Amino acid sequence: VHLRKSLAPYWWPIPRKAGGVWAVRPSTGPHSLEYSLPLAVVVRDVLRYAKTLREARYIISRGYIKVDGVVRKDYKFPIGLMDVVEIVPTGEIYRVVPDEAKYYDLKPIPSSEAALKPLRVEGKTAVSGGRIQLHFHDGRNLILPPDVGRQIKTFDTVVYDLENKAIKTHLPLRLGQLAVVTHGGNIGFVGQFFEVVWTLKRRQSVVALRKGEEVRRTILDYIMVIGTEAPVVKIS
Amino acid sequence: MKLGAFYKGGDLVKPSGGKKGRVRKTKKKALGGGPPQIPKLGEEDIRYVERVRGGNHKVRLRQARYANVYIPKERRHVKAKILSIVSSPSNPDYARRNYIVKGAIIQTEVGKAVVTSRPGQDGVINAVLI
Amino acid sequence: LEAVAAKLITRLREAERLALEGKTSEAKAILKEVLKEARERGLEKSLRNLLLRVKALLRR
Amino acid sequence: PTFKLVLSDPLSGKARQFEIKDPLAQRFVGLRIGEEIDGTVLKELIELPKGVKIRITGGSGVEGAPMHPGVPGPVKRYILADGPPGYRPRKRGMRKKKLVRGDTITDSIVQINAVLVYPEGYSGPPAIPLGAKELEKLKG
RNA sequence: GCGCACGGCUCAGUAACACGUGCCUAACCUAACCUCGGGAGGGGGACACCCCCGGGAAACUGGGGUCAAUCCCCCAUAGGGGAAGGGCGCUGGAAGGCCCCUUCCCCGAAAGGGCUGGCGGCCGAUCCGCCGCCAGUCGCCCGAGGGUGGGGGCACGGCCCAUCAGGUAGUUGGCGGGUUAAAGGCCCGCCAAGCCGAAGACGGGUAGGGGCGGUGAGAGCCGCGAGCCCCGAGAUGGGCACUGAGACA
Ligand SMILES: [Mg+2]
Ligand SMILES: [Mg+2]
Ligand SMILES: [Mg+2]
Ligand SMILES: [Mg+2]
Ligand SMILES: [Mg+2]
Ligand SMILES: [Mg+2]
Ligand SMILES: [Mg+2]
Ligand SMILES: [Mg+2]
Ligand SMILES: [Mg+2]
Ligand SMILES: [Mg+2]
Ligand SMILES: [Mg+2]
Repeated sequence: VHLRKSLAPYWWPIPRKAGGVWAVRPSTGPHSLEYSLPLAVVVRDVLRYAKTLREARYIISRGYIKVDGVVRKDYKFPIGLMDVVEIVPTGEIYRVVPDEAKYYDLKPIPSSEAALKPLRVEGKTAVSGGRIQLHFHDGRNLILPPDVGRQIKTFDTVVYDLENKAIKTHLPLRLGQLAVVTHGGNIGFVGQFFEVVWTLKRRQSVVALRKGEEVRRTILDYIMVIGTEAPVVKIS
Repeated sequence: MKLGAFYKGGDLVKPSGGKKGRVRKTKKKALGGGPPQIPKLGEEDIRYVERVRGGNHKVRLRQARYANVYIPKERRHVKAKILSIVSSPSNPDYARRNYIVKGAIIQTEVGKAVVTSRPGQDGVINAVLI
Repeated sequence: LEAVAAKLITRLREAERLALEGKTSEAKAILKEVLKEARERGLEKSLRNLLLRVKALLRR
Repeated sequence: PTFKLVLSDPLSGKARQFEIKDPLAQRFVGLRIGEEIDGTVLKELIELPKGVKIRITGGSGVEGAPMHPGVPGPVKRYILADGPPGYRPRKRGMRKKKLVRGDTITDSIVQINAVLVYPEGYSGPPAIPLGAKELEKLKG
């Protein structure tokens, strides 16, 4: 599979004319192709540690880069929203957080925060033994007993412990919580969920966030609750 | 299978009755079909597992002797023997040539039964007593 | 040479039969003596197939 | 017909080739693959024990077309080969039309491959302890 | 084993769900990768290279011998499918779906394999291995979701001619089936006469569609709508298949 540079996603931090005709294609991993950046692109164009694809692939193949608590030795590994990126020989820890200008940026985060990931619940399924499988925004799954799975609804958020494989906390989608827009145009805006128009399709409901007097609107699919008035994890 | 001899692709005829040109010269393998594989009434059950699209498998009953006949008036399942086919309402040629299809009436040892399964697609004859 | 070579093949097949029976010590003895004979008389590569078969049999 | 018969000893792993001719030519003609002929016929060419029966394993024709055991009759045929006997596919699932010949020996055959049959319970010496070229290279 | 179905070319066919925009699949498949849960037990076989012989002009190819596997197969279990009945429960706008219970029939997994280090034992220089355990690591199988690719459907939009006015008969629809990964006159059996058309059918002509390009103050006109990117089709003409997740390459 190839990725022509013209068909590369528009938000990617690469030049559109100066360069080759190809771009590094993400390797079908734990995100969306159009909402993720390959690890080699992160190493070469986002952190500037490697000057070529060869040097970036060397750095990745040594195992110096860790994504969400797991060493990633594939240079095409997708990196997406809220992922924790950890550099081993340097000790620097970033979170892939929504950004107003670059649309997705690596912001440094504390080491205590590096083991948590805020994952937006994307759906629920019934699996064998009567258990509930929660599907999150990046394709991750969690199988839980039916009673705990009953009270978690779609579009909720869970702060999830990567190291324990557990749900550290659950943040339900209620009016007045703090939410961040993770998608289109109004990206990166943090504000209070204060207004909803419930369309017939729940994913397409109109949501309005407020930051003092700053009112932005999106659809319900494009927001993620990151807690009450103070965000649980450092996003900015 | 996926055979060009049993192509399931579009027609060349418009709804207005006129013809239209061929957008694609060759026949897609994805749009190919296969010949009928419904069982023939025989002396022993012969089953054949076939590879299909995407590497999945389909069990074909190339010859059928026994039927899983369900009596709802007893709430019981019995593995009966097919003496003959009484009728094939979809096409009488099936019963005439002793082929078993869905909706076919079969005279098994428990009585008359309607075939409630697709024997060419499921590989078994699930039947319901009448 | 043909008499020596044929006799060596006989001892090789008897060794493989004993190894198939399970008599690994007897088969090892026959293999060692036939190996010494082949090393002195230059029939190693000629008997290469049967030597490989008997070695695999005694490994098994 | 003149033949270049290969005879294979299944106990020594070796084979020997004899040019077969006038009296044995009609003996080899007419034989299907796998047929049984006693080893005493080759008395003038090879010294066999009186328990060995030579089986017809195969052959190759005047243009090199091998004898296909699955085809009957003494005929030349084109087959859409997908398997080993008469075709060695370089790609998985690749089928080819390959010229072959029938299981019956004809006069157009140039090579006949046959293998010894030692008697049941035999434990003697191999009929061919060494090949001719092997012995010649050993001696030099 | 994996890849070669991407990449490269070109513009015959095509006035079409081809293409563009906006939506679907609750009617579907998907190797590689991600995540969550679970599993990896017993047994067997063959074919290369190779050795001994070849045959044939070449292409190619025969017989015997012999060592292996993450090669091929059987067994067990897990799991899966079909028919029928029931249900708190799940998703979702909506269950023909998921999960649970019940019955029968049917199909039916796996490579603990490689490496590293440690331990122990068997074995022998004719050996430089084999076996049992542990940790690390790359792997293998099942279930669910994602990802990616693909198949299919829908509404609308973009040529000329009436010196082309009636066209259509599997044609239009229904019912029951077969096939398919999956809906569908896709195909088949029966039933009805329906369907399109002057808001231009049908017929002919021209043409790959789009982003876009030239020109003009602009409306607009033109396609130099060749080169660059996206989709389509094709590989001398016409057909049909193997393998495979995927080709009719
Ligand atoms: Mg291509
Ligand atoms: Mg395997
Ligand atoms: Mg199921
Ligand atoms: Mg099994
Ligand atoms: Mg094994
Ligand atoms: Mg159907
Ligand atoms: Mg039609
Ligand atoms: Mg002017
Ligand atoms: Mg060019
Ligand atoms: Mg052609
Ligand atoms: Mg071709």
